[PDB]
Amino acid sequence: MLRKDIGIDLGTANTLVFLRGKGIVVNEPSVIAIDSTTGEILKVGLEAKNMIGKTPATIKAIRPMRDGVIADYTVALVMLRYFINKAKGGMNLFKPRVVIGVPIGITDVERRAILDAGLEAGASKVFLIEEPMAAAIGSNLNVEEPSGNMVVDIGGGTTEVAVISLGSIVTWESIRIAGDEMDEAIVQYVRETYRVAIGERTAERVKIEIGNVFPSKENDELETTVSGIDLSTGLPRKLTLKGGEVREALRSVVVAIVESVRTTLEKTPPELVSDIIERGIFLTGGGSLLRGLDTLLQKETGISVIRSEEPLTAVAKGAGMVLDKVNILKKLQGA
Ligand SMILES: Nc1ncnc2c1ncn2[C@@H]1O[C@H](COP(=O)(O)OP(=O)(O)NP(=O)(O)O)[C@@H](O)[C@H]1O
Ligand SMILES: [Mg+2]
Repeated sequence: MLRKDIGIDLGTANTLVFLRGKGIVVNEPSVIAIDSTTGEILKVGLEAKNMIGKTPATIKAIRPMRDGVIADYTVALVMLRYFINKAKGGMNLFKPRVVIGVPIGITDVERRAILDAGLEAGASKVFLIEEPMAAAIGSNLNVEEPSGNMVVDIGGGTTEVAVISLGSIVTWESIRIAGDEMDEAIVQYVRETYRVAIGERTAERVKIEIGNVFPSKENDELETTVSGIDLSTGLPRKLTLKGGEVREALRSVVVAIVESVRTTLEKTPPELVSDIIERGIFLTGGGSLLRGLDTLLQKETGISVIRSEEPLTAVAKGAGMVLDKVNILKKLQGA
């Protein structure tokens, strides 16, 4: 169409862009690298992420999104626009309709922020959409139906657990503890235990290469190495971390995630629980990819837990699909 329909997943880690009629057309890190002095945009997306932690003092790589919402406005807006444009296929004649996914536990203020940043980013109409709602839609689960559907979305910034029914959220919990809060634990684990400082990115790699949360032979045998600075000798050092240590280091966070899942269920009308029980808890979100998280989750709850088919792209998909799911689009907040 002359007016492209965009579903935007503006996350703190990755920003996915869905385009009605063609699938996923933008899929890159929510990072912006500028010139620390002039204020010029150098690169955005993957090229800017690779910059993080390896930049001079004359460059500032910024993660404008923090904890699901806009941490640095004008920066977020500038990023939101690039990604939107890169998607639009190039300046169209008519401003697109945008559905940007947001976390459930967002204040009225953090809300208008994204609504205003969606308009300044060049959009005709902007709707907001709870992330786990889109996540569910973006997986073809019938959210319009009157039957419980529990979703556990663990992104880079926030962990949202939602119980969905009749096109809307019945109960939920949203902690600001997820993917990024995990990297740090790992980073701080190496610092505090091996007295060696590593980078936010080597940690992410560790989180991704051997991140697990359930004790098993396969897992315990896992190993990768980290190269940083030995804070005891100020000498570049390279040490080896085993899966058992990472699991243990991610514990504190893994527990918060689990606690909020428990809490949520505890306050869900029994009729839904009866459903969720036979149906299963849905696990999605980049940060939910930890090894054995479903097993662990399924254990603590006692309910089958099912990993999504495509977690990284489940919100972008939904946010865009909710456009042709008009019975649900009516209940969203717009601008
Ligand atoms: N294989 C993996 N194992 C564990 N964690 C991973 C893995 N792959 C990616 N991640 C992490 O997941 C986070 C991003 O998850 P993602 O679903 O893209 O969320 P987000 O949209 O960026 N943020 P949010 O606003 O919380 O939805 C980053 O912290 C990644 O390090
Ligand atoms: Mg997500």
